[PDB]
Amino acid sequence: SNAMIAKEFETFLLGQEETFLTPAKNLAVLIDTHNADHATLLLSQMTYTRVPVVTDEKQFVGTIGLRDIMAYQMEHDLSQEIMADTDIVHMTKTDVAVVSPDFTITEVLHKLVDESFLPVVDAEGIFQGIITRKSILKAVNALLHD
Amino acid sequence: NAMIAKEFETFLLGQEETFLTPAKNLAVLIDTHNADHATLLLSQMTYTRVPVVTDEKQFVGTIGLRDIMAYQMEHDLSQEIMADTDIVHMTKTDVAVVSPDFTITEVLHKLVDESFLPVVDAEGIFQGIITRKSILKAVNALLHDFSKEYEIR
Repeated sequence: SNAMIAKEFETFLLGQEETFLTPAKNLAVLIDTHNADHATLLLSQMTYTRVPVVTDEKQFVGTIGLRDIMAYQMEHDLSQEIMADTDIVHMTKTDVAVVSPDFTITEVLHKLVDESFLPVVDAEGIFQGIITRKSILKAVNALLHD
Repeated sequence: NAMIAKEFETFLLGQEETFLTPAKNLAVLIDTHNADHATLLLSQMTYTRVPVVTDEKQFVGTIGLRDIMAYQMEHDLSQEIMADTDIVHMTKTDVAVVSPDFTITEVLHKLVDESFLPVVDAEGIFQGIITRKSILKAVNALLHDFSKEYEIR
């Protein structure tokens, strides 16, 4: 049937529903108005391959990675001097998904198919954290040892 | 009940053709590809990491743009120097892989330390990969049988 195991798998996920959030407090992000050459230097040393993009007013703009930056620099064949004069927002992936702080497990697992982590903003627009694929896979791995 | 872990593993065992993508359906890179064009090549692909093989499909490792970018920074290399630099010099060879005789419990075990799990046979030939994205596709087969939040208490 696969509907009984789907119900048992869902109930177990609600047990770790609160431990899914990676808060913005300890979470490296970027500013949408810093230059692109500088963000290439920062992303070339950070641990994660994609980071959230916020502002001074902390409005969530989107996500960005070296893939998005290098694609902009390669597709348009732009030198390093032009990159130091180009804002990050012109290559920030803004057409991404997002969930409210009162997120449901069905939205999480569904939207986590397309992006590697799920941004958690507020009802106003303030970026507050992310839900990573790694966090969900930790719960899936904890189900096999019980 | 510990019987549930058997039920869930039985389901995932029925998803082999989803989380396991064969090398035949993957874009790989030869270790002798120059690091300059590989940056163009990687920027156009949708995957963050791609496996690296020899001319005889011997699995070398995985590579991403961070590996190329951090290598240029660490070594102060110019653009022309990387038209002659092979990507093997920056390919991540310190990765965990699995044989085709993998268990579900150890695939998830390996996919908690990394997000990219290659499949290499005992000889050394690259056969396929398993990603966190691909496993989430497998468990998303249960998503249609998911109910609303306020329907469980």
